[PDB]
Amino acid sequence: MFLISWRGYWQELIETLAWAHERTPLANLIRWRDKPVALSIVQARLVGLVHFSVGYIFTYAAFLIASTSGKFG
Amino acid sequence: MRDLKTYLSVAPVASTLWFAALAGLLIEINRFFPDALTFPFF
Amino acid sequence: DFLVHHAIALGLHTTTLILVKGALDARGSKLMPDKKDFGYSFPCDGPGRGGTCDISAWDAFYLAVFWMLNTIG
Amino acid sequence: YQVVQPINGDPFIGSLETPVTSSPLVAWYLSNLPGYRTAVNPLLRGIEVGLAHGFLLVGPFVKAGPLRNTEIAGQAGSLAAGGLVVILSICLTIYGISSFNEGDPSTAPSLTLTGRKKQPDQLQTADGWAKFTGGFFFGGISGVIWAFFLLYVLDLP
Amino acid sequence: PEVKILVDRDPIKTSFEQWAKPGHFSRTIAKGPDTTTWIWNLHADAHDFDSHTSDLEEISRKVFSAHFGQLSIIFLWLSGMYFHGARFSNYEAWLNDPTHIRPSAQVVWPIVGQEILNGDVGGGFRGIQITSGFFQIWRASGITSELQLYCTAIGALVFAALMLFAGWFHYHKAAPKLVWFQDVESMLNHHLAGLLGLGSLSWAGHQVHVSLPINQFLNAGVDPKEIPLPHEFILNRDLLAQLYPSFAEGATPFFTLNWSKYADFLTFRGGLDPLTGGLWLTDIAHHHLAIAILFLIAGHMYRTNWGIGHGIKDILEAHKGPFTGQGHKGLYEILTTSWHAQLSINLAMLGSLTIIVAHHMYAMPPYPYLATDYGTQLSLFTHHMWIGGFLIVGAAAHAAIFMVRDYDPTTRYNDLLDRVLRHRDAIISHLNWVCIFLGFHSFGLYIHNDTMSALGRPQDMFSDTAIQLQPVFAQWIQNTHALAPGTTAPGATTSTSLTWGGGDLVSVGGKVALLPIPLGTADFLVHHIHAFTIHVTVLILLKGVLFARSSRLIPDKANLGFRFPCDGPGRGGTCQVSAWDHVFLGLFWMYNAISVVIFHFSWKMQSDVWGSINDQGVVTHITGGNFAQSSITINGWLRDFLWAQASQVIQSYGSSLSAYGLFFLGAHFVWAFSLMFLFSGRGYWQELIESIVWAHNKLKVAPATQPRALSIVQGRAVGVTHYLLGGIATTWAFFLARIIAVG
Amino acid sequence: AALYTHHQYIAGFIMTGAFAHGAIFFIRDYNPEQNADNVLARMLEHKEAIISHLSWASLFLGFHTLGLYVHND
Amino acid sequence: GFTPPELDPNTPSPIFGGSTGGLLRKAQVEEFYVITWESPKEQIFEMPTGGAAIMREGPNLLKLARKEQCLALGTRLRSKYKIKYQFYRVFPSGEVQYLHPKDGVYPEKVNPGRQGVGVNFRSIGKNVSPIEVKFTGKQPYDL
Amino acid sequence: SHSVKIYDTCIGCTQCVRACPTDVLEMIPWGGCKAKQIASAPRTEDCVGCKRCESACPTDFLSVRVYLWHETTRSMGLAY
Ligand code: CLA
Ligand code: CLA
Ligand code: CLA
Ligand code: CLA
Ligand code: CLA
Ligand SMILES: CC1=C(/C=C/C(C)=C/C=C/C(C)=C/C=C/C=C(C)/C=C/C=C(C)/C=C/C2=C(C)CCCC2(C)C)C(C)(C)CCC1
Ligand SMILES: CC1=C(C/C=C(\C)CCC[C@H](C)CCC[C@H](C)CCCC(C)C)C(=O)c2ccccc2C1=O
Ligand SMILES: CC1=C(C/C=C(\C)CCC[C@H](C)CCC[C@H](C)CCCC(C)C)C(=O)c2ccccc2C1=O
Ligand code: SF4
Ligand code: SF4
Ligand code: SF4
Repeated sequence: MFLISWRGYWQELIETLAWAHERTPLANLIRWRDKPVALSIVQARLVGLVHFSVGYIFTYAAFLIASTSGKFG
Repeated sequence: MRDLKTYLSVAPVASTLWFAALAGLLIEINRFFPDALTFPFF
Repeated sequence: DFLVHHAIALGLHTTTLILVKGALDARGSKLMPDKKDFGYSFPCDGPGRGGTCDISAWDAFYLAVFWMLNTIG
Repeated sequence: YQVVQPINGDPFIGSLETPVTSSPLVAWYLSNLPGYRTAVNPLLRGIEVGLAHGFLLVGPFVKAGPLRNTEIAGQAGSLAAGGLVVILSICLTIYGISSFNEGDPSTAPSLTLTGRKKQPDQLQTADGWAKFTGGFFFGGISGVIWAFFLLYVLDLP
Repeated sequence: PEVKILVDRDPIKTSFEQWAKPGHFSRTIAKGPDTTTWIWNLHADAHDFDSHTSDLEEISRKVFSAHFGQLSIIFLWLSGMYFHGARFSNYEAWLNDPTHIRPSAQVVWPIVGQEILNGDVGGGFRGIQITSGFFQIWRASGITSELQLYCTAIGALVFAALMLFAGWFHYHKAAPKLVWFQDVESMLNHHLAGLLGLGSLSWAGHQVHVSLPINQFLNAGVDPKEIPLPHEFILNRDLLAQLYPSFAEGATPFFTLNWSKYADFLTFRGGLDPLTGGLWLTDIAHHHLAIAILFLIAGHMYRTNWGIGHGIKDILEAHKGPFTGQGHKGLYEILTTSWHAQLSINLAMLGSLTIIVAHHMYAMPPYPYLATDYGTQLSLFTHHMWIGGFLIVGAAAHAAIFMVRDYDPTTRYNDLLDRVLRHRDAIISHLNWVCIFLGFHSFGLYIHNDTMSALGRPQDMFSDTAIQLQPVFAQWIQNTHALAPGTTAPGATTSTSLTWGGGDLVSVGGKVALLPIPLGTADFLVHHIHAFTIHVTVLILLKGVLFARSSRLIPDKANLGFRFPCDGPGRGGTCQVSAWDHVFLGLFWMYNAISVVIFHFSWKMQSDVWGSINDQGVVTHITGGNFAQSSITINGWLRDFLWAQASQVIQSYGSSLSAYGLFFLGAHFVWAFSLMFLFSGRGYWQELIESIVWAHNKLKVAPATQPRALSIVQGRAVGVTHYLLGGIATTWAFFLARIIAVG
Repeated sequence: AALYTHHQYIAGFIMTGAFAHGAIFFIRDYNPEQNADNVLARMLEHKEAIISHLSWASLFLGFHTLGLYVHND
Repeated sequence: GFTPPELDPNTPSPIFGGSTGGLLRKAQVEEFYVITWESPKEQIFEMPTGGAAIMREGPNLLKLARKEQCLALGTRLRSKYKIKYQFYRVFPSGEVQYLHPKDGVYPEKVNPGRQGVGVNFRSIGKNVSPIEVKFTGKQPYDL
Repeated sequence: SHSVKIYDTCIGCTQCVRACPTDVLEMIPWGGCKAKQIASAPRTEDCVGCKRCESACPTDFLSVRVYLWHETTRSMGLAY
C-alpha cells in the first residue's frame, strides 16, 4: 500500500477527514495540536520498505523454523 | 500503392512478417530435427 | 546447484548494479546535473523534464533492498 | 422552497444547514447535553458524562469478555470497564495538560450564532478541563459500580 | 423536430496515404518521433477521439464506425467458435453421452511435444477440454450435426463482412449527421421494441419450433442422427403435434384468446428438468415470449414524429424536489452532448448486468447438462464477474473524463450535479468512515478467529458452534422464496431456483446439479467482506470523480487534465492526484474484491453443493462440507483452500493439464514483474539508460529515436496491467486445473 | 538453519548499508579538487563504463538463467 | 509610485448556496484570504472550492482559505472573462496585507520598481560542492 | 519556507512567472540578456514547491531552482 499508492491521494483524503471532524458535534470540542497530513513521499518509501522487509523476514523465519523443528530433521 | 508498401514497412508489420517467417523456419527445423540437446554432426 | 548459483550471481550483480549506479550518479546525472545540491534523500525533482521519480541515491538504496531480500531469499 | 441553506447564512464557511445540522429537535437536544452546557461548572458536566459512559461500558465487557460464560467471575468483568475509565481518565488528563496552559484563557468561541457576544465555555480552560476529567473519573467509576450493582430481573444480565 | 434519416456523402476519402503517416490524427504526434515516448503516445491516444478534434459530428461518426468494427470482430470470433465446433471437436460424441464425455473444441499440432495437451476427452478424441459452454448452447438450440455448425460459422463470417463494410460505409460514404445521432427518443424506441423486443420474439419463435421438439427427442434418448431435421417440424405439423399437441390448432387460440391451451409448451413449472439439469425449455420459450411482448410495448414510450409519446426533456425537468432544487433540468442537454457521460452510465449498468448474469446462470442453469459440467460453470461465473468489475471501473474512469472535459456550468448546467459537488467532502468522509467500520467489522472478525484458534480457544471464535452471527435476513428471504410456489405464486409448480426450496435435490449422471444452499456464520462473514471491498472500490473511484476538477490541495486540477502524473513534490507531495490514478488504484481494489468473491464461490460450490450422489441418495461433496469450520479463518483459507486445491495445478506436469501448470507460474512471474514498475520511478531508469546510451554511442550504434524511460502515467499503467494479468491468469490456471481434475 | 539464515540476511543488510554510505560520502564529503585525477575521481570519470557493464552482466545472467529454468519447466 | 487599494468591507459577494470547501478554523485562528474583482454583468463562474456561483454585477468580494485558490480564480477571471482582480491576506487581528498584483502591474510584465531577491549571478552548475559549506549554516545556492 | 533561486543563465522569457500558482516569481529589469529582464523570488513564503516553474524553463540547465526546505502551513498547501 505504501509502495504502490502514493501521497496525493491520501492528502486529499485527509482534507476530507479534517472537514468531517470540525463539523461533527461533541467531537469538535477536541482539537488536534498537529495538523494531519499525508506521509512524505520519502517517508512512504521507507515505511513501505520496512513493512516489506519485516514481512519478508518474519514469514520466512516462521516457515523455516516450523518446517525444520516440526520434523527436527 | 506506394503508400500501401510504406505501411507494410512500418515496425509492427515488418516485425510480424519477420517473426512469422522466423517462427515457421524454427518450427520446420525442429520438425525435421526434433529434440537434439547437442550438435551431433561434429 | 549450477542453476541456483547463477541465480545468486544474478542477484549479486543486479543488487551491485543498483547500488553502484546510485552511488556514482549521486552527485549528478545528465537528467539532474546538480543532484549534489539537493542532498542524499529528497522526494524527486518534479514532473518536469519527463519525470524524475526515484532519482536520488536514497531511492537507489531503497530499490536495492528489494533485490537484496530477493538475493538472500 | 428549499431545505438546505448555507451555514448561518454565510455560503463561504465550509458547512451547510440541513435537518441533521440545523433543526429544532437536534439543536435543543445537543444544547441540553452536558458537553454543550457552556455555563455550568465542568466538574458537574464531567460527572454526567462519566456516569453515562461508565454505566454503558459495563455491558459489552461483561457479555463479550473471556469470563462471560464462567458466571462465577463474569459479573466482575466490570473491572475491565473500570480499568478503561481509568485509562480514559488518563487520556482525558494528558489531553488537557498539552492543550491548555495554566494562565491561558478559553479557546472556545466567544460569540453566538446570532452575532451577540458571549462568555466562552470554561471547558477549553486548563482548570475547567481538569474539573471535567475529575468529574468524568468520579462519575465513570460510579457508573461502573452502579451498573454492576444491578444484575437481576433483566433479559440479558 | 421531425425525426428522419440524415447523412453526408463522401466526407473522408478512402486512401492509403494516411495509413503511411503514423500519428496522423494528432497534430503533435504527426511530426514523427524525436524520442521513443512518441511510440507510446501513438497507442495511448489512438482511440481518444474527442482529443483529436472538437467537432461532435466527426467524433460521432468515428464512434459509429468503431462500433461496426467491434461487431465485425465479434462476428469473426463467433465464426471461429462455430467452425471449431464443426471441424475440430467431438460434439457429436458429447451429444450421445453428455455425462461422461468432456467437451473439447481445440486440437494442437504435434511439433515440440505439445500433443500431450491433446488429452483423452472421451468419444475417441484427444484435445483440450473447453469450459466456454458452447456445447450446452448448441444442444439447447437443437444443433445436432457438424453441418449446422459449419453453416452457422459461414453465416457469422458473412455477417462479419457485412459489419466491416457498414463501418467503412457510414464513415467514408453516407456518413450520418449529428442530429441523427441525437434522436434519442427514436433510438431508444428502436432498441426497446425493434432490437430487444423483436429479438426476443425471434428467439421464442425458434425455441417453440426447433429447441423444444429436438430437445424432447434428445431427452427421450433418440439417436441424434435418427432425429428429424428441424425444418421437418415446420412442414408436417403432425411431427410437432406428436410432441406438443397444441400445435395442431394453428395460431387459433392466440387470436381467439384461448391461451390456456398453449400451457403444454408454454409452462410456468420452474425449477430444473431432472433429466438435463437445466431450466425447462418450455419455461424459457414462454419467458422469451413475455420478454418480447414487454419490450415491444416499452419501445413506444418516447415521441418521434406522430405527437403521441414522451419527450425525455419534459420527464427530466418535471422531477425536482425541495432537497435537490431544480434537479434533472439540464441532464437531457448533458447526455446529448457528452459521449463520456453516456459511456460511464452504460459501462456501469452493463458491468452490473454481467455480474447479475453470473449469479443467475449458476443459480438457474439455463442450458442442458450445464449444471454438471463444473468446469464450464465455474469458468462462466468467474469470467462474467471479471467482465462486470472491469466495466464498472471503466464507468468510473469515463465519469471522471466527462467531469474534466465536458462539464461546464456556464453552458450546460444541472442542479443535481452542482449540489453533489457542493458537498463532495461530506460524501467522501462518510464513505471513508463506512469503509473503516466495515474493514474492522469483517476482516477484524477473521483476525479474532485466527487468534482464538491459535490460542486453543475454539469457543471464543465467531463460529456456527460458538459466537454465532447467522445471516437471519438472507435465510428468511430464501425461506420465503421456498414457500412461494402455490402461495404467493400459484402458477409456479416448483421453486424459482433449487437453492431456495427445501429438498428437491437434482442430480444428473451420478453428479449433483443443485440443492438447497446452507447459509451460516461463514456466509455472513464473507458477505460482509464483499460489502466492505465493494465500498472501498466505490470510495476510490467516486472520490476520484468528484475531486477531478478542484480540491483544497490543488484548486486548478482540471487544467492539469484528466491524465497527468502529479503536480510536483510540493505541498508535501502531489503524486497520483489525477482522476486517472484514482482509476489506477480502483483497478487494484476491484481485483481485490472480485478475487475474494470468486474464491467464495469456488469453495462454497465445492463444499456444500458439488459432489457425487449415491444410488440410495448419499451425497459426498468435493470437499467434505469443510466450509462452515475452515472458511471462518484466514489460516483456513490459506490451508484448506489454497494449499489443498492447488495440488492439481502443481501436479499437472506430464498430463494434458500441464499447460495450466505452466500458466500458473508464468502468471506468478508477470505479477511479480509488475512490482518493479509499481515500486519504482522513471528517474532512476532514465539515469540507467543514460549510461547504456553511452555504451551504444561508443560503438556508433545509438538510435536516432533517443531512448526514454516510460512516463510516470505509463509506469503506473504497465504496473497495474501486469499486476491484473498475473493475478487473474494465476487464478485462471488454478481454477481450471482444479475443476477439470476433480470435476 | 536458523543461524545461517540469520547471518545471511544480516550480511545482506550490511552490504546495502556499505554502498548507501558510499553514496553519502560522495555527496557530503567528497572534495573533487583534493582527489584530482586519483583512482577515486577516475571512478566518476568513467561511471558509464562501470554501470553499463554491470548492466550487461545482469542481463546476461538473467536472460540465460531464467531461460534455462523455463526450458526445463 | 503605486498605492494599493484598501480592502473595503460590505462589498457584495457572488451568489452561492454554500459548499463544504469553504473556510475552517484556520480562517478563525491562523489566516484567510480575500479576492476582489469588478465584472461587467451577472455571470456564472466555477468556484475553486465547490460548484458554481453567480458573479454579481459590479464590485465583488470573495473570501477563500488559501492564496493559491485566489490566484487560480483570478487567472480564470482574467482568461474566460476579462476582469481585473486583486487579493489580500487577512490575519485574525483584522490587519490586511496587499499581495497581488504587487506593483499594480502583473508579475509577468517587467516593471522598473522591482528589486532582485535570490538572484545568483553565475551558471547553475557553478555552485560549490557540499563539503565546502559543511559545519556552516550555509547552502551552495544561498550565496 | 522553500528556497527559490534565479541564476544569470536566465533569458527573460517570463515563463516561470506565468506557471507559478502562488505568485512567487517576479520579472525585474536587468542588463544581462536580450529581453532586458531577469526573474526573482521575493515571495517564497507563499511558495508551495510544485516546481511548475522548472517545468517551463527553456534554459539548459535550469535557471529557476526550487530547493525544498522547511515546511510551513503555506508551503504544505493546507486550507485547514
Ligand atoms: C519477477 C519480478 C521482476 C523481474 C522479472 C525483474 C527483472 C529485471 N530487473 Mg527488477 N525489480 C523488481 C522485480 C523484477 N525485476 C522489483 C519488485 C524491484 C523493486 C522496485 C526491482 C528493481 C529493479 C532495479 C532497480 C533494477 C532491476 C533490474 C532488472 C533487469 C535485470 C537485467 C536482467 O536480469 O536481465 C533480464 C531478466 C529478465 C527476468 C527479463 C525477463 C523477460 C524476458 C526478456 C522475456 C522475453 C520476452 C518474450 C518474447 C515474451 C513475449 C512478451 C510479449 C507480450 C511481447 C531485469 C529485466 C535492473 C536493470 O535494469 O538491469 C539493467 C535494475 O537496475 N529491477
Ligand atoms: C429495429 C431497428 C434497429 C435495430 C435492430 C438496431 C440494432 C443495433 N444498433 Mg441501432 N439505431 C436505430 C435502430 C436500430 N438499431 C435507430 C432508429 C437509431 C437512431 C437513428 C439507431 C442508432 C444507433 C447507434 C448510434 C448505434 C446503434 C447500434 C446498434 C447495434 C448495437 C450493438 C448490438 O446490440 O449488437 C447486436 C447485433 C445484432 C442484433 C445483429 C443484428 C444487426 C442487424 C443486421 C442490423 C439491422 C438493423 C438496422 C438498423 C437495419 C438497417 C440496415 C439496412 C439499411 C441494411 C445493433 C445491431 C450501435 C452500433 O452502431 O453498433 C454497430 C450504435 O453505436 N444504433
Ligand atoms: C466500451 C468500453 C470502453 C470504451 C469505448 C473506452 C474508450 C476509451 N477509453 Mg476506457 N476503460 C474501459 C472501457 C472503455 N473505454 C474500462 C472497462 C476501463 C477499466 C480498466 C477503462 C479505463 C480507462 C482508462 C484509465 C483510460 C481510458 C481511456 C479511454 C480513451 C482512450 C482509449 C485508448 O486509446 O487507449 C488505448 C489502448 C491501448 C493502449 C491498449 C492497451 C493494452 C491493454 C491495456 C492490455 C492488453 C491485455 C489484453 C487484454 C490481454 C493480454 C494480451 C497480450 C499478452 C498481447 C477512449 C475514448 C484513456 C483516456 O485517455 O481517456 C480519455 C484512459 O487513460 N479507459
Ligand atoms: C494487506 C495490505 C493492506 C491492508 C491491511 C490495507 C488496509 C486498508 N486499506 Mg489499503 N491498499 C493496499 C493494501 C492494504 N490495505 C494496497 C497494496 C494498495 C494499492 C492498490 C491499497 C490501496 C488502498 C486505497 C486507495 C485505500 C485503501 C484503504 C484501506 C483502509 C480501509 C479501511 C479499513 O478497512 O479499516 C480497517 C482496518 C483494517 C482492515 C486493517 C487491519 C486492522 C486489524 C484487523 C485491527 C487490529 C487493531 C489492533 C488493536 C492494533 C493495535 C496493536 C498495537 C499494539 C500496535 C484499510 C486500513 C482505503 C482507506 O483509506 O480507508 C477508507 C483507501 O482509500 N487501500
Ligand atoms: C542494431 C541493434 C543493437 C545493437 C548492435 C546493440 C548493441 C549492444 N547493446 Mg543493445 N539494445 C537494442 C539494440 C541493439 N543493441 C534495443 C532495440 C534495445 C531495447 C530493447 C537494447 C537495449 C540494451 C540494453 C538494456 C543494453 C544493451 C547493451 C548493448 C551492448 C552490449 C551487448 C548487449 O547486451 O546486447 C543485447 C541486446 C539486447 C538486450 C536487445 C537486442 C534486440 C535485438 C536483437 C537488436 C535489435 C536489432 C534490430 C531491430 C535490427 C534492425 C534490422 C535493420 C537491418 C532493418 C552492445 C554494444 C548493454 C550495454 O549497456 O552494454 C554494456 C545493455 O545493458 N542494449
Ligand atoms: C587466499 C585464497 C584464495 C584467494 C582469495 C582472494 C583472491 C581474495 C579476495 C577477495 C576480495 C577482493 C573480496 C572482496 C569484496 C569486496 C567488496 C564486497 C567491495 C566493496 C566496496 C564498496 C562497498 C565500496 C563503497 C564505496 C563507494 C561505493 C564509493 C565511495 C567509497 C566507498 C569505498 C565508501 C583462494 C580463494 C583463491 C584460494 C584459497 C586461499
Ligand atoms: C495509507 C497511506 C497514507 C496514510 C497513512 C497515514 C496518514 C499514517 C497514519 C498512521 C496512524 C497514526 C497509525 C500508525 C500506527 C503505527 C503502527 C504507530 C507507530 C508509531 C511509533 C511506534 C513509531 C499516506 O500518507 C501515504 C503517503 C504516500 C504513499 C502512500 C501512502 C499510504 O498508503
Ligand atoms: C523497468 C522500468 C522502466 C524501463 C522500461 C522500459 C524501458 C520498457 C521498454 C522495454 C522494451 C523491451 C523496449 C522496446 C524494444 C522495441 C520493441 C525494439 C525491440 C526489437 C525487437 C526485439 C522487437 C521504466 O521506464 C519505468 C518508468 C516508471 C516507473 C517504473 C519503470 C520501470 O520499472
Ligand atoms: S509522481 Fe514522481 S515526480 Fe510527481 S511528486 Fe511523485 S515522485 Fe515526484
Ligand atoms: S515551485 Fe511552484 S510555487 Fe514555488 S516558485 Fe516554482 S512555480 Fe511558484
Ligand atoms: S523560465 Fe527560466 S529562462 Fe524563462 S524567465 Fe524564468 S528563469 Fe528565465
